[PDB]
Amino acid sequence: MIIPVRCFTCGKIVGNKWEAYLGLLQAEYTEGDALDALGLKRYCCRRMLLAHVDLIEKLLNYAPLEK
Amino acid sequence: QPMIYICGECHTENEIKSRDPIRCRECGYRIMYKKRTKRLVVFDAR
Amino acid sequence: MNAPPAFESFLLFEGEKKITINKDTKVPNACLFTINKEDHTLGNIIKSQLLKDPQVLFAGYKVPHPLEHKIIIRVQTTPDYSPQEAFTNAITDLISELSLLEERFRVAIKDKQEG
Amino acid sequence: YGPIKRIHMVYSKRSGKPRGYAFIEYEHERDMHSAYKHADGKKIDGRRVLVDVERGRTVKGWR
Amino acid sequence: DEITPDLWQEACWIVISSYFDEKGLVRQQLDSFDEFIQMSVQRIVEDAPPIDLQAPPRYLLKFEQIYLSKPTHWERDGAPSPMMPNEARLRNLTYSAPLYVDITKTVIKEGEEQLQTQHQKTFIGKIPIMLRSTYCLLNGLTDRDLCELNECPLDPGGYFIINGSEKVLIAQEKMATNTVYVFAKKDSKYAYTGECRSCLENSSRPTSTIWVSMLARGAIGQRIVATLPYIKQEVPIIIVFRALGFVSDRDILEHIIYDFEDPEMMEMVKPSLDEAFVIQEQNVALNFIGSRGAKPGVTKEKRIKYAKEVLQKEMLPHVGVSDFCETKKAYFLGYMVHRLLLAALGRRELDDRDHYGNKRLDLAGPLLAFLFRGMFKNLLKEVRIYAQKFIDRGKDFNLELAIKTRIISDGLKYSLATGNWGDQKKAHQARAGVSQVLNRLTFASTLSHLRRLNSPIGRDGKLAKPRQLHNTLWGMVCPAETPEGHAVGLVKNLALMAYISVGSQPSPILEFLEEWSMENLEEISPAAIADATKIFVNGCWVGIHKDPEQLMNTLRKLRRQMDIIVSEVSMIRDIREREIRIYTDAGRICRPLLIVEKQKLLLKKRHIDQLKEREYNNYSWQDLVASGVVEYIDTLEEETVMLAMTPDDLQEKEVAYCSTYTHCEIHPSMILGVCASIIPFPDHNQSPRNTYQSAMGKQAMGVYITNFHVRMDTLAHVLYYPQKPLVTTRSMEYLRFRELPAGINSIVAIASYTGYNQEDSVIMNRSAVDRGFFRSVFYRSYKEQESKKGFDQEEVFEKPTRETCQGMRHAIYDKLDDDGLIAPGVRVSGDDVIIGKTVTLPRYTKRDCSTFLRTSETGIVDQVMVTLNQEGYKFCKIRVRSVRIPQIGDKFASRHGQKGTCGIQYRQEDMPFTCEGITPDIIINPHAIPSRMTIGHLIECLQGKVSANKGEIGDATPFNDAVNVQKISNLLSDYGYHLRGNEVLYNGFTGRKITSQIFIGPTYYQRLKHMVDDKIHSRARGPIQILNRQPMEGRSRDGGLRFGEMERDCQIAHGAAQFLRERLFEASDPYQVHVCNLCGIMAIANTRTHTYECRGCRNKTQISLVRMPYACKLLFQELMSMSIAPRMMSV
Ligand SMILES: [Zn+2]
Ligand SMILES: [Zn+2]
Ligand SMILES: [Zn+2]
Repeated sequence: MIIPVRCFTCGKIVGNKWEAYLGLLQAEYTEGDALDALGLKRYCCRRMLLAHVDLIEKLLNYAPLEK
Repeated sequence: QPMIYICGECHTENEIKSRDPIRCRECGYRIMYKKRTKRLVVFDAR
Repeated sequence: MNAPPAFESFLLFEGEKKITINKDTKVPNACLFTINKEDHTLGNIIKSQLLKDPQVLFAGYKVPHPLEHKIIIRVQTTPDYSPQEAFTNAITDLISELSLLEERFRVAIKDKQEG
Repeated sequence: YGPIKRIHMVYSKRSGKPRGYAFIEYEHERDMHSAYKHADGKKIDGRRVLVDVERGRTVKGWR
Repeated sequence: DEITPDLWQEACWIVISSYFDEKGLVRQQLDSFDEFIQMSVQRIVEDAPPIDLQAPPRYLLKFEQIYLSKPTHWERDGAPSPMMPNEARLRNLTYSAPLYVDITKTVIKEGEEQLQTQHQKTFIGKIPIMLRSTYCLLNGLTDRDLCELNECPLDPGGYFIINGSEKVLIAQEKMATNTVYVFAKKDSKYAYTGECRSCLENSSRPTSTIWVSMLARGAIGQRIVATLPYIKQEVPIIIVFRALGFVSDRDILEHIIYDFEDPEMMEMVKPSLDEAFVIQEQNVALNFIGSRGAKPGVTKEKRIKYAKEVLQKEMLPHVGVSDFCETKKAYFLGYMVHRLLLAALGRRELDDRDHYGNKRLDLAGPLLAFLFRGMFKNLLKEVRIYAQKFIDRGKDFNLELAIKTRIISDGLKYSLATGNWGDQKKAHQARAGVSQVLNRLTFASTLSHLRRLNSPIGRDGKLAKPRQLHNTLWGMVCPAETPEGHAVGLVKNLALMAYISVGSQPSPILEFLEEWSMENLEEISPAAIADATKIFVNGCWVGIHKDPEQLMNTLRKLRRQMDIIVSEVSMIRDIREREIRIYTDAGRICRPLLIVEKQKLLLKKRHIDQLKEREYNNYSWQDLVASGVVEYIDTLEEETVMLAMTPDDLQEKEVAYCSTYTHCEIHPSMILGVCASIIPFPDHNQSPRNTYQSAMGKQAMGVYITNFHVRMDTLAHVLYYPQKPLVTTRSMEYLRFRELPAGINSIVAIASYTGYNQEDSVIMNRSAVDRGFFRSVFYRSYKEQESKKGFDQEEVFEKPTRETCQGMRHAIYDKLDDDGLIAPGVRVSGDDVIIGKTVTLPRYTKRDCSTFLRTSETGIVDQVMVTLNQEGYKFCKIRVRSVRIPQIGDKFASRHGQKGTCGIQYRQEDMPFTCEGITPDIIINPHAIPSRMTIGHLIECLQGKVSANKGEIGDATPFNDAVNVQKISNLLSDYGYHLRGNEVLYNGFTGRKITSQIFIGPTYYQRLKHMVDDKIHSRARGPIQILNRQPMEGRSRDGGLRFGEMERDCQIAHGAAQFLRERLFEASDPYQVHVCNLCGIMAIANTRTHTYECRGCRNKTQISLVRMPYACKLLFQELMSMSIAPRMMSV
C-alpha cells in the first residue's frame, strides 16, 4: 500500500523517490522525464514508481484505535 | 489485573472487570478493543 | 512450516566435513570432490582453471540438487599427475590471479581518483 | 425516533461558535413525542444530552 | 458538431465514465431493493384483504399506510439507537430496520353503532436493508464521512448483513411469464406444445401453467387439446371455448382464425371440432371439464361450479380473474392456438428456451416481495386466530399483542441466512443457492458476486443446450466469465453496461394507448384482426391497431424524451408477425446503446463537451438519456434492432452492407464482465483461457477493501505491495482496479531454465521474494461467546486452572489474561489457546471449553474485540495475523490463464540477466504458449516493456485498431531494445551467453490464495469417527486420505492383494469379533472373564474369532436391523 524500499528485480532504493516523483508530476512533468531525473534508467525500477498505488494515503483517512 | 479496554467511537481507555456488561462509561459504545500486550515480541526483518 | 533457514546454505553442520574425496574406480587417476555449503561460484572457476592444466584429462562440476548447497567436482589427471594436486594448484593459481587483480584494481582506483 | 423534516443548529451571532443546542423538526407530531422520553438522557459523542419539547413558542409565559 | 473518428475513442470512454459515475456497478441490486421498499411492500399491504372476523361484533383491521425508518438496534434497556454496518459486522447483528404500519380498527356490532380507532406507527416487523440503498445510513455520505464510520468509500454495496455475514442475493433466471411459447418435444404424445406461464400483475399465487398441445399423427387428423390447471386430463380446446360462452363454431374460429380465407388453418382445426360436437352449450362443457378433473363431483351442479371458478381464476390469471372477462380469455386462448397452428404449418419458427428475451431475472426486489407476501399472509392469519378465540368470549382484544412481529423478522432473516427460499418448514422444496456469502477475497470477486446470475436448471443436468453460449448473451452477459466445473453456462456474470429492469406499472401506457387510435379488445370485431396489428402489454392482449409504423415512432419518441414511457420500457414491433409486444415487467435485462439517425449518430460534439465538465454543470448520464441520444435496449428488442459495432460502419463504403442502421454500440469491450475486463488483449488469446482467468481473478490476492483493518473477517488475504497493471484496459478505471489492484507487475522471462518451470510451473527470484515480491498476510478471525442459556450450565471467559477445570489439554494457558482472552501482539502457534472458556458442570463443578488455534498456523494476534451479541452475552473476536511468503508450491497466474506453481526459488546470482543487471523475477516454460495460444501474454509482456521505458500506462483495450503488434515493436526499437521483445541473457551459473535470445518483459502476475501450507496434509494413527472407526475427513480434523474404489480397481490390476488389504483393513479400521460356528451370528464375547456364548444356539464352545473391518461389522448390524441374517460361516 506504500512505496517499497528496494526494487524487487535489481535492488535499487525507490522508497526515497515516491515523494519526489509526486512533486514532479504536479510540476507539469511527464512520467518518463520525471523517472529520468530521479536516476531510474532500467525499466525494472521505473515499473515500481509508475505502477505503484499509494493506498496508505487512504488508510490514514480512518481514525486510529487510540487517541 | 486492570484489563484496560479501548473504544471504537471515542477511543477512551476504560477499565472493565469480568462479569460486567460491556459498555463505555465515557460514550456508552458496546464494542471494546484490547490494548497491545507488554510482552517482548521479536520480528526478524526477513 | 518447512522454510529451511537461510544461513543453512553457507554454515557447515557440526560433524560435517567441508570437503570429501572419493576415489573413482571406473577409470584410474580420478577423484570426486564433494564440497558442502558451496555453489556454482567456486565450481566454475575451479573447473575452468583445471581445464587449462594439460595434465588434467577431465574437469567438471555439478550440483546434485539446487535446494542443497553442496557440489561435486570430478577430476581426472594423467598417471604421472594426481587429481588432488590439480585441485590444489587450481586454487593457488586462482588466489594469485585475484591477488594480482586486486592490486591492479587499487592502482586503477587510485589513478582515477587523482586524475 | 422518526424522520426529520428540518434541523436547525444555532450558532453564536458574533463569534460564530456553536451554541451547543439545536432544534429538530420531525415530519409527524407523533414521531416527536416518542423522542421526548427516549431522547432525554442520550449519550452523543461521550457527553450526555437532554431533550424536551421546545417551549419558546408553546408554553404561555416562557422565556 | 459531428464526432470525428480520431476523437471517437475519447468520446465513447467519456460517455462510459459518466454511466459508471451515476449508476455504478451494482445499480441493479440497489434499484431492485429500492422499488421493493417504496412500492412493493406498500402494495403488498394494500393488496391484502381486510380480515373480517365475528363471533355479533365484527372487526376488519384494515391497513392503510406503512413507514420504514432507518436501521436501528434496541438494547436490553430499550434505548433506541442507530446501528452502523460496521457495528453489525462486528456484533454479529442483523442490519435491519423496523416497519411501521398504520392500522384502523372499526367496531361494528349492530344498530349502526360504529367507531374507528387508529393505531399509528404499529411495529409490524423488521426488514433487512441493502447497504448503500436509499434507506441505508451510508446514502449520500461523502468519502470523508464514510471514513469516520470506518467504511470504505469504494464498497459498492448491494448486499445485506445477517448475523455479521455479508449476504448477497443472486439473480435467479426464470422463463418469462404471460407469454406464449410454442416448443416441440421429440419424445412425447404431442407434436407441438404451446405453454404460457401466467401470473397476475401483482403476483399472489404460483404460476398457473396452461398447455395447448397438438396430438401427434398416429383419429382422422391431428386433434388439439388443452391441459388446464387443476385438471389431470387433456381437454379439447373447443370444450373450453364453449365453457366460456362461445358455442357457435364460427365465433370460436373467429377468435382462433382471424382470416377465414386461409383454408390450410381451417383444415388443421377441423379434427378438434369434429371431436367435440355433442356439446353445444356452456353448462354441459363446464360439466365435462369438471368430470375430467381429479375432483369429479357426484352432482353435475358443483361440477359446473368447480369448472367455472377454474376457468375464471386459475386459467390465464394475467388476463383477468374477475367475472365478465370470458371474452378476453377466449381471445388470448385463440391467439394461443393461432401460435400452435403457425408452428405446425411452418409459418413461424419455434421459440428457443435459451433466448433471454423469453427469460426474466429475479432480483432482490421481485424476490423479497414473494417472501413478504407469503409471510404477511401468515401474520394476518396468526392475528385472525388470536382475535378469533377472543371475540368468541364476547370481549375486546388488543392488536398490539396479536401482531407476532417475530414472523417477518425471523423469516426474512432465515431465508437470507441459509438460502432456502421458502418457509422454515419447507427446507427441501425450496431452491437453495440464493443469498450466498459475499466473497471478500478481492474487489473483483465482490463486484462479480454482486453482479452474478444463476439459472435453476440444476448442475445435475447433462444437457449442453442450456449451458451453451447463446447468441443472446451479447452485451448483457460476459461470454468468458463463467465457472469451468460442474456449473458451466449456468452461473453467469452480468456485463459492465448491463442493467436489469426494476419494474413499472403499465397503467400510464394503457392510458396513452386508449387515448390513441388503438381499439380495445372487446370493442373490436374479429374480422378486423386480419389486417390489423396486435398490441400486447406485459403479455396481456390489450387491443389492435391499423398504422403501427407511426405508433412505434411515437412511443419511441416518448421514451427518448423521458416522457410517460420510462427508459426501462421495451417496445418490440414484430413485422412479419403483426404482434407488437410492450413490456414493463422487472428482470428484463437490457443495456444502453447510441441511437442512430438516417446515417449519423445523435451523440454530437456538444454533448462530449458537457460530459467533460461533468463536475461543474452537473451534466450526467441521465441528462444524456433524456436528450434522446441513448436508448436502453433489451434482448427481446435486439432482434428488431440493427446495430453498428462502431461509427466507422456508418460511413459510405464501396459496397453498402446495411445502409439502414438504427442503433450503434458505445464500445464493443462492454460485452465483457468484471473479471474479464481486467484481461489485456483478450481478443488475442484462446477463449477458454480468458474464462479460466475470469475464475482466477476472483482468487487473486490484493486489497479486497480499503477498511480491512476494521473488518474482522474469518478469511482475508492482503497483499503487501499491490501495483496497478502497466498494461491495463480503459475499463479498470471504472472497476476501481487501479485503486485496489490484485497483483504485481513482474519482469518475467519466457525460457526453460533448469527445467523447474515445466508443465505449467514457474521459477521465482528468491531475492525479489526477500524484498517483498508477492508477499502477503493471512487474517483469520476466531469468534466465541459465553452462553447463559440456563442456570444448569453457564459459560464464561476466564483463565482456566488445572485444579478446577476438567477438559484442559496439555497446552499451556499462560498467554491468556485474567479475562480469558489473549492479548494482541502475542505470538501464537498451532495447538495454542486464544480464548479460555469454562462451562459449569451439573476437575469439579466446571469443564474447560477453550477455543484452540488451527494446526499449522504460526500466526500473531493482530487485535482483539469484545462486545455484546443480540442476547446480551459477551462476544469476543480475535483476528490472527500470519505472514505468508511466496514459496515452492504457491500458485501464481497471469491475466491470460497462464497458471502455475513456483517450482523453485533461485537467487539473483543464480538467475539469468541481460547486458544490464535486470534479472527476471519470474521464469515460465514457453511450452504453455502454443497449446493455449495466449498471444496476449506476449503482447502484454511487450506493451509493458514499452510503457516502463516510455513513462506511461499501456492501453490494452481489446478492440482498438490504433494499437497493434507492429506499432508496439517500432516504439520498443527507439529505447535500445529488440523490436520483438527478445533480449540476450547470460547464464547466471557460468556467465556464458544463451544461444537463444530470450523473451523478457514486464507482465502483470497474480498470487492465488491456494497456497501449499493450507493444503499440505499428513496422518499417522490419528483420530477416527464415531459411527465407523475410520479416519476422519479434513485437515482441521487430522483426517486421512480416501482410498476410493478406483484405487481398489487399480491395485487389483497390479495384483497387489496385501497392499489392498493393508489399506482397507489394517490401516483404516481393523476389528475383531466372535461368531458362532453354527448360526454365524456375532456372539457375546468377554475377553476379561474368558467366556464366549451365543444366546441363540445356546452354545459356548463352538466360537470362532474373525478379523474383519468395523464397517463390515456395522453393515451386518445394519442388515440384522432389517431382519436379514448374514451368517459368517467359517467352515
Ligand atoms: Zn530495479
Ligand atoms: Zn468509548
Ligand atoms: Zn449361534
